[PDB]
Amino acid sequence: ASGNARIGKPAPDFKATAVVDGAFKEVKLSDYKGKYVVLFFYPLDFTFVCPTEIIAFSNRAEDFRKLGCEVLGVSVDSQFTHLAWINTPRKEGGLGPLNIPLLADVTRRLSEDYGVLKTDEGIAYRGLFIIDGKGVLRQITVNDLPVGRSVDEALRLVQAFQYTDEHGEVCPAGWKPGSDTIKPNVDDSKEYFSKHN
Amino acid sequence: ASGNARIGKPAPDFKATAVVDGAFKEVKLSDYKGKYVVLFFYPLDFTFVCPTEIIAFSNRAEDFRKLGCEVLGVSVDSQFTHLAWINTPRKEGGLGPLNIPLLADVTRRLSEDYGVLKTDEGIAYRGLFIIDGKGVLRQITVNDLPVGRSVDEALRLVQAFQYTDEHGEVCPAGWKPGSDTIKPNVDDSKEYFSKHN
Amino acid sequence: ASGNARIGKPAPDFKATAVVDGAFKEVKLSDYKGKYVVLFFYPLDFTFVCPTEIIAFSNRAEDFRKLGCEVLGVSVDSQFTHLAWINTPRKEGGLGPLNIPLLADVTRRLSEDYGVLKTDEGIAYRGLFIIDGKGVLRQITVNDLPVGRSVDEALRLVQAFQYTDEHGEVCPAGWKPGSDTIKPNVDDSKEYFSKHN
Amino acid sequence: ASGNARIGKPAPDFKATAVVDGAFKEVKLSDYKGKYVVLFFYPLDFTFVCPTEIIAFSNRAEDFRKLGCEVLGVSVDSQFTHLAWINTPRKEGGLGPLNIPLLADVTRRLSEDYGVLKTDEGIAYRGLFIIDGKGVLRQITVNDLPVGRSVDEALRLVQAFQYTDEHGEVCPAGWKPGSDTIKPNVDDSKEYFSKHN
Amino acid sequence: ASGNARIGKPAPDFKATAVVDGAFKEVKLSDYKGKYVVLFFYPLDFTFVCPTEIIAFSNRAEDFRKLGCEVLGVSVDSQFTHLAWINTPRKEGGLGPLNIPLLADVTRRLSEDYGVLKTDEGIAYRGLFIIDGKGVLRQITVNDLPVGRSVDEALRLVQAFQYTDEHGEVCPAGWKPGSDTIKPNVDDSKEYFSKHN
Amino acid sequence: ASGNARIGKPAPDFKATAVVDGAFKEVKLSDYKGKYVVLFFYPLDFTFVCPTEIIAFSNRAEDFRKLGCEVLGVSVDSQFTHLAWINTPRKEGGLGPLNIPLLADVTRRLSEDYGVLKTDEGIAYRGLFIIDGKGVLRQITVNDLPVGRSVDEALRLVQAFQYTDEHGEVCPAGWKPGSDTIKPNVDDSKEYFSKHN
Amino acid sequence: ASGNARIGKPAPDFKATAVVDGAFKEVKLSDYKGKYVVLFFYPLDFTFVCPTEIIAFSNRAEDFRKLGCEVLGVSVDSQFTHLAWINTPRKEGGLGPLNIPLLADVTRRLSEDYGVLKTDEGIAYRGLFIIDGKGVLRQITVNDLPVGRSVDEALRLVQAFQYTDEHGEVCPAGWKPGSDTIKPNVDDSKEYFSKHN
Amino acid sequence: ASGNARIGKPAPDFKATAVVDGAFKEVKLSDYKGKYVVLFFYPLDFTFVCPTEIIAFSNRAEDFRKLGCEVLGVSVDSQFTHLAWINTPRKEGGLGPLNIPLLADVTRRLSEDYGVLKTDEGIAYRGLFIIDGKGVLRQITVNDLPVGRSVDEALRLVQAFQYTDEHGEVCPAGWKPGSDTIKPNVDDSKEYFSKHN
Amino acid sequence: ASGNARIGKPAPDFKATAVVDGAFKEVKLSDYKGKYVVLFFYPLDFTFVCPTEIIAFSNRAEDFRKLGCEVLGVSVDSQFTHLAWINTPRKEGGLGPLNIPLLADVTRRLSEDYGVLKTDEGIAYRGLFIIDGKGVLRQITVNDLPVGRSVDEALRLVQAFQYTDEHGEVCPAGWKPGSDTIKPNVDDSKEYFSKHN
Amino acid sequence: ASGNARIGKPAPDFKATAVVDGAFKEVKLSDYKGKYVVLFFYPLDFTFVCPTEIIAFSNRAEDFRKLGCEVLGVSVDSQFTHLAWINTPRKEGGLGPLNIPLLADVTRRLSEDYGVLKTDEGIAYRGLFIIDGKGVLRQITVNDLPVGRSVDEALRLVQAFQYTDEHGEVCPAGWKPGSDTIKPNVDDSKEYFSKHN
Repeated sequence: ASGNARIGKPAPDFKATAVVDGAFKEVKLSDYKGKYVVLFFYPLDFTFVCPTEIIAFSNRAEDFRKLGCEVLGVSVDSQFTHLAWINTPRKEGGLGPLNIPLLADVTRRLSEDYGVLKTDEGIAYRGLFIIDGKGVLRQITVNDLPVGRSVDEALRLVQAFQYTDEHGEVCPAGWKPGSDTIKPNVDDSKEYFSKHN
Repeated sequence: ASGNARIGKPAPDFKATAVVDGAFKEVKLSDYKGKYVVLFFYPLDFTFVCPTEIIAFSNRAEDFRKLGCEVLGVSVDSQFTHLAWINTPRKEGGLGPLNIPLLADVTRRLSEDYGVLKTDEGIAYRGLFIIDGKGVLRQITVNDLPVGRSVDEALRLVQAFQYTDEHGEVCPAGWKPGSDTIKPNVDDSKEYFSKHN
Repeated sequence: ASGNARIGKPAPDFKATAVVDGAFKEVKLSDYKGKYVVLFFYPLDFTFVCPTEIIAFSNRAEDFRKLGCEVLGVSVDSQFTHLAWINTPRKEGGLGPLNIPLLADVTRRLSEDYGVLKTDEGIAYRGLFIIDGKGVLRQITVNDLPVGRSVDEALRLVQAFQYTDEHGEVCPAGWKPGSDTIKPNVDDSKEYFSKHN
Repeated sequence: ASGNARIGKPAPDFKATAVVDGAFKEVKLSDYKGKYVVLFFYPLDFTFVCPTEIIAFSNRAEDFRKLGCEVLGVSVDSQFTHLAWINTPRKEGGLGPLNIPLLADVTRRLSEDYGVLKTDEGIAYRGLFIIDGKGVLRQITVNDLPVGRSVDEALRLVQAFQYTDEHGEVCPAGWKPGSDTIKPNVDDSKEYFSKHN
Repeated sequence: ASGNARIGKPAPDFKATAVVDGAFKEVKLSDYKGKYVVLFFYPLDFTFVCPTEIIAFSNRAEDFRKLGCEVLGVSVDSQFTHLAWINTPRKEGGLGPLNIPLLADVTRRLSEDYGVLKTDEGIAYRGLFIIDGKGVLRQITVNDLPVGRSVDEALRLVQAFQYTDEHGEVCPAGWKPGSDTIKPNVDDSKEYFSKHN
Repeated sequence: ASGNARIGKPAPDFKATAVVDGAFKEVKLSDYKGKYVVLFFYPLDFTFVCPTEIIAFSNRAEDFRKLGCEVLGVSVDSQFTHLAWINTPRKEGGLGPLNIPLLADVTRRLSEDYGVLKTDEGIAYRGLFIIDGKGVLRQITVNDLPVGRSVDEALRLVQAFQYTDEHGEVCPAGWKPGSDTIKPNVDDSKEYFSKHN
Repeated sequence: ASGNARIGKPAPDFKATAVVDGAFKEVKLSDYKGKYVVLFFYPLDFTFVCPTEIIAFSNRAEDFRKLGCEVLGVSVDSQFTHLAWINTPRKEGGLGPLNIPLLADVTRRLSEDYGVLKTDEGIAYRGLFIIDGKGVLRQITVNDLPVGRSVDEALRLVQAFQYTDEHGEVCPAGWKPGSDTIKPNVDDSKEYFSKHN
Repeated sequence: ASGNARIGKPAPDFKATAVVDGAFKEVKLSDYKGKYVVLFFYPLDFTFVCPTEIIAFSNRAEDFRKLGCEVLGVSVDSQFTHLAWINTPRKEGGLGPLNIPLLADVTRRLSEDYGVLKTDEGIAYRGLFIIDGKGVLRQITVNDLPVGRSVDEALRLVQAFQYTDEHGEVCPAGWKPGSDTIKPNVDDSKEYFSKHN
Repeated sequence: ASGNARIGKPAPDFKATAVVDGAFKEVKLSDYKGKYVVLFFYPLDFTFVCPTEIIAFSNRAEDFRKLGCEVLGVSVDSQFTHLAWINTPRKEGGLGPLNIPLLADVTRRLSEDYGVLKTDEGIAYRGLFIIDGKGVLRQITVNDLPVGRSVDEALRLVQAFQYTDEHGEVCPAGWKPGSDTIKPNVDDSKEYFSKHN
Repeated sequence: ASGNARIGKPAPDFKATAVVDGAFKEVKLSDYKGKYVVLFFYPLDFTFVCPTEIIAFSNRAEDFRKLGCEVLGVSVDSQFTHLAWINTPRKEGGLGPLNIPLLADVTRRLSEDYGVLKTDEGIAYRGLFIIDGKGVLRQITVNDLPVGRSVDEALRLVQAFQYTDEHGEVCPAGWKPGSDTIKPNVDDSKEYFSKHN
């Protein structure tokens, strides 16, 4: 309804200062050519749902990396606030040491380009975007602010997109690694349907 | 973020002819005021991922209705095609009997209003929208065509939004029934952060 | 009143996926250079006048091909629905095997370009167009939805346009093969008028 | 599809001077409320296909009148020229006495409103329009100039539209008085399909 | 007030099918380079003032031709109507054989370009235009419909414009061949003024 | 056809200071309601054709007034120049005493509104305009500068419009008082055509 | 407030037919390169203040020409009216023989370009313009109609501009040949201020 | 001709702070109803021509006041700068004591409304304006910067406009008190013309 | 000079969530009617110059409040970040307990309305604004990012504006309490200039 | 809020005649490349705050020059007014001899480009601008009219900007030469924060 995030088209380009390994660094979409990217927006540092999503993705960061997928978090806060929050203990609502980059969208350019800026408050909705290794947007998930996202579902979707890319079959509702897939033509699809009904 | 579909605003109204219990009936969003609605778009009748999503949501329709949530499926196909697909056995790639309405968006107004029309093919992307009982859009999920959605995650999200609606706490990453929630102010949030770190 | 179909001008170009001998194939107007084309739109797969028209044209298709004329059927339904309709027995309202292509106009571009889209429903009127081997539109017929067309009249019109094309005489009202024609100049036309009156 | 001519909408209003029983009289669409109207345009008085069409319709005008349908011809020529042509013997290419009104469209307003003006010559294409007793346009037929229309088919179409008007069944391809019709709903149409296949 | 007819400027180009000696022939303004042209428009074939004007000019056509002036008549009627009118005896309101071309302005371009189209009826006013041998418009005469023009006055004007062209003197009011002219400078003009007052 | 001068429509309004019987007086078109008006424009006081037309109209002014027609002359020169020219003897190229008003169009509004301003010189062409007693323009005559008009033809046209106004017959080519007219309907016109051919 | 006459900028270019020594001649601003020009407009030939201004300037024309300044008079009247007025005795309000050109601004271009047209009457105000030998406008004087200008003041201004041009001193209020001037710098102007106060 | 300054129309209103007998005071055009006003712009305080003009007008202010005319000087300088210049001795380039108001136009609205702003320096040209007791602009004088105006000519024009106001005669070139005027009609003007030639 | 910030006019209104004594509260400009406000923007929480300014104003807060002036800081960071910074010890670059409100401009509306947003970074320049008890902006100070402001000067300016508000005298360069002021009129100002020079 | 003065971008260029050492001279921004420039606007010569500001900056001009910074004053007054004010004793409210250029902004271009024109009075606000050797605007200070600026603070700011320019550390609140600066990065800034708290 706003922005440039269109499924099946080049994901909107982005460039931002990020906190990586406790220091500041530039991060560009072009750095991830050939890898999947999970780009997740959250509204505000030092709030409530947001730490739980950042910590859960960070904790699972290596599961995504094994599949060749990089997880990036972003909010409109600055890298200085991000680092203050990292340097805050998890028992006190902080992030502690982090295993994924935290990008600063201080100009709001990323949130606008991805169509997730809550304009009346100046903060990003809980938008998550899956981008494949060719740079194409494959998936858009946007939650209203009071409800966190699911790292498990994000991982399922990355796995499913990579599987369909690699084999040319399509993934049924609720597919997980090991589940049956469907050959996408009228005749061959009957192998799946005869078995599952 | 979807055409006129904006989180936190009234979801775009819709009116459509639907197949309901093997017969044709008009269905309107206003019919569901006071109830949650899961509205899911799918690209094409008589294809491959789409039946698996329609059947999965149909099979679990009652779980959503036990929560006061109605599930509605939508594609650009006509009601006559829908019915022909309902009348095709599941083993042959049909839908068989269905326990959810199947809306016909032959004018494409619904797909355009929700921002999910893949214009170059004239079909809807795999867009799912969660609308609360006040008619406000709370959640947007959109998949590229080869990967089906998760009925479980749809259910988790509806459970989560209903839980935050009633209790005024917020749901952390991965929340499900039985999970702790956070009191969204700085002092009261500490109860959650100390317990879980 | 809408669209680009103008008698005496190049017919609106079209390209569409079609069902041809039970398989999917791209069909485009340029495939027919040097042949007459009868392009007929119908509103909806799995309805009632439409199969009778499609079957009547399919059954006479060779009568057109002997004249070097190709008959093409088109609706806004997808090729998957077309195929399910072809695989439905005629006794049950299906098409059965067909001897003409059935084009899928899912984007509605063909129906818009030919001015036959019934916008408030998103379906094509019963528009039939006759295009000569030069690619020029020669005839427009458009019926409201409840009244089928006549295959006999379409064939007569093709015959008449081919005859005037080759001989430079003009075809009176009601002309069929074997009927007298008029030499369209003031002096030579008296041969017809004085004979037939 | 023609200028303001849209199937299923009110037919473009018209008012013209006509020759009626050898005298001048104004003719307007509103005169024919409660009756069907067949309005046929032709390009030029004192030419070749046109007299054969006007004569054929005039000869058969009572076959339309018995059905409550009025036939009206129209070209851009003036009523004075129409009267001259009526006063010319048919053996010399004239019309002789006529049993239908011949309208003068010297301003070209009718031709423009019905979308049949051939602009590079300033004459009407051979457009025929069937309007019902409620003034709604039901049918459009336009031929290129060298090929005359069929009075049989016009009559069949008038008969078809009146039959579906009165009985709410639909007319298959090639329908003629006495042929079977289809009840346009999924269950009741099976009567037709099983009997005819 | 409308059109492009401007005294002292190149007359608007025209190209028309005409009846010439009972046959059809293209006539273009450029055909007349080096000759004067009297182009007279009239409203309608088979009316009342029009034939008397056409016949009056046709009867006097050789008086203009002897001067190197060609007379051309034009109305919005077609060449087929013109010929029919020529083939009608003068006693019955016809033209009989004509000694001038009669141009068909069926597209109304000539009438619009000379600014004489009566828009509410689609017919030309009684406009007459004198064009010199360089193709420059010299004179505009336009009458309302009920009053015919004067061939005598049109001849006088052609003679006067040729006289001034050749001799560079100017023609007083009512000048006719044989009358005194004025040398158009202050001193030499007194030759005229002293004599006639 | 001149600026705002449209035959059949109210003549463009005008008001001007004029010389009338050697004094300055306001003249307005509304002064002549109920009377015919001949309005003639000429380019320049103290030139060559102009005095001959002014004197000729002045000399005949009573022939026009006996018909209830008022003759008005106009140029772009001021009333002081008009008066000086009236005070110049005709033997010297002056006007001498005048029997018609001479309007001063110093703003050029009259010439512009009547479409006769020769813009590259700022002077009016020899435009003459016949306006009826309803204020409706009936006739437009415009000569290039070197050739004077005919007062006899102006009088004939006034006589003819008044004759057709009062009797409802139309005036053939070259009609003068005493000449036959035509009854402008098909049947009654035969009286003239058979008498005169 | 209108036009293009701007002090310190090139005077608006002009070209006009003029009466010069009793004959017609083209006069253009570029003819006066290197000379001063006093260009004076007046409203109307054959009026009252204007002859007195024209005669005054003509009587003094040699005083200006001794200084290398050319005087030009202009009104909207034509050259024929100018000559008629020159040929009128001064005792009767005429100009008699003149020693300055009288330009005819019949298109009003000069008056519009110099911003002196009184639009409601179509005549020039009493505007006088001093142009130096480089073509730059130095002075603008405009009087309402009832009050004539002063030739002595125009002469004083020409002398003053020429003196400042040549000496680069500035001319105090009321300066005339022989009067002191001011050296326009702070230090050197004290020579003047101490002497005269 | 001056921005909004149009001869014969109400002079542009103005309101300004002014130095008046060495104190600050608001001065507005409406203060002078029923009195003539000579409003003169000059470019800059503490320059060279300007003080001679200001002083010359001040010295003659009672001369203008005995005629009911108020003189006002104006520049873009502030009232504080005006007062410093008044408090500067005349021998030093100052104004000494003054008998006329000195208006400050530091917004440049007066200079822009009177069309005398030299835009590339931000200072007024030497524009003088004569406004009559009814508020109507009668006279515009503008000098380029190096040449002062003439107080005697300003007084002459004030006298002349008051004389024509009072008596309804017009003032010939060079008119002063004691000179004859002209009765502005053709017949009474002969008294002046015969007497002075 | 800042976005909507114009000296002498009502300061741009603002409303924002702020940290006030360790808790969140809405702060609006209307809260301070009848009091002076020093509104200072800074670019980023958890950076370097910014904490020194915030602490310096916090430490001096009561000096301002004693004069009836309220000091307000603002940055684009959220109130959660502000509170985390306040809860950070000054020795680590935190703010510690603060005596002044810290406003959150997460929408950037305040920074835009005050014209201080550094667009390419999305952060506010070091803009300081002094607003009087009537809500009128009296002072704008904007620093580039590397250079902090002076609290001593802000206080001096508040005192200076308050003094001039009460006593209607004006404050020289470098005025501090106890310093002489100037009576702003020509005569009474000499008291000051003679004393101090 | 108006004009082009943007911190961190090239300062608006300027050109102007100034008084320098008692004489007139052109000054332009490009003259000061490689030097800091303090450009201060003031509203009016011969007023009250302004001289005290100009004298204070002139008295301390060598303090700035030693630092490679040039102080320039500017008001809308002309250079002749400036020189007169400079020639007025300071005891009289004059400037006396001056050690800084005073620029004349008579066209108001400088005040508009720097956005400090008080448009309703046409005079500059007390805007001061600090520009670095690269021409980049570094500081903006604008006071309402009744309060003078502080030369001490202007100098402190020049000193601060020069210091950060050369060393790349940032200047805390109130920094004066010899005060500690901050290294602008997270870790190195700790040296300052631990020392000073």
